[PDB]
Amino acid sequence: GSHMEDFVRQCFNPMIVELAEKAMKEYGEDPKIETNKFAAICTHLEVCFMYSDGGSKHRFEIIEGRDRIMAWTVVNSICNTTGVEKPKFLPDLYDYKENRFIEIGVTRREVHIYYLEKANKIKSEKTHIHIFSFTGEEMATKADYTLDEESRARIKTRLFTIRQEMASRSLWDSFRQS
Ligand SMILES: [Mn+2]
Ligand SMILES: [Mn+2]
Repeated sequence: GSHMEDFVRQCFNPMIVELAEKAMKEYGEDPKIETNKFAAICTHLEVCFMYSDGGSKHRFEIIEGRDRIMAWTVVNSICNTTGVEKPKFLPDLYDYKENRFIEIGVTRREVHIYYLEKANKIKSEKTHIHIFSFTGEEMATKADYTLDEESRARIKTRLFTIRQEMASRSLWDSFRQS
């Protein structure tokens, strides 16, 4: 009977929450028990969807959201079609304009330690990394932020509004520490 859950349900649009429930249950975690992961997964989802919305109509292939096996199917097809090494871990998008997988991150710490953590998690150099924070800062690999400043700004505004909403419901600190 958690209220982080009711907040996540009133804050994100129903297809985000449906996909997040799908993705957490697929990895054996309960949205109703670990509600703060739930919130994080909706946030990651929505940020990715805004990010794909940011380019031109054919620029991005979306990997997040899909079922793990079809996600790997599309990754495989992108590899065997483009000539890019199959990433060790499932990415988030593929940039046809820039010929590279994109890994998106949303951190409640700051830019840095998350960027280094993911970069050494991947450590295969090929796939692009792009992190945002709940405080408006951002970073992509090689200072190549991929999108134009206004789309990324829209993302940051959304992230800070979510932070504000959680804080006003006093859920922000608990979300921050985990
Ligand atoms: Mn992912
Ligand atoms: Mn990601």
